[PDB]
Amino acid sequence: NITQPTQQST
Amino acid sequence: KRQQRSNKPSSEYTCLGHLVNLIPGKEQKVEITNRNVTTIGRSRSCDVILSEPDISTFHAEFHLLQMDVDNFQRNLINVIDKSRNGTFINGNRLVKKDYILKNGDRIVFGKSCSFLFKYASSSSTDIENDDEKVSSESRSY
Repeated sequence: NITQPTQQST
Repeated sequence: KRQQRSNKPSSEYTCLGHLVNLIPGKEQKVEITNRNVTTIGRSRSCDVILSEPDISTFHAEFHLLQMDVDNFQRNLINVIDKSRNGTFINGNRLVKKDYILKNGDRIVFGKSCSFLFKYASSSSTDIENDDEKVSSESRSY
């Protein structure tokens, strides 16, 4: 199970 | 010949608490086990996997502990924020690295994701045949 790491928000 | 031995995966420990996602278009219920540690984010390995396209993998960690005293069982929950995206608990921003969460506590992860925590114990009952008498301070109306 490979999920996208953390990201930025608005 | 086979290609699988021993047991690597681990889930469905022991029921204790749950997480309710408050959505204006639906709702989501999560199961919390006595894993001592609970992961919340996008990572499938985590405990609770939200539905946000930008949900932090390590967003936050929840400590699930169960202890028996006197006769009943007292469970306590601790909130830990790695500090990166933005986690709000009880409608307020978290600053300390050791917040204590209890039954009936609203939690917000990220900014929109809002859910309430409550202990499951075993099996709740209806209020059809369950009267509440005043003696141990239950109500005030």
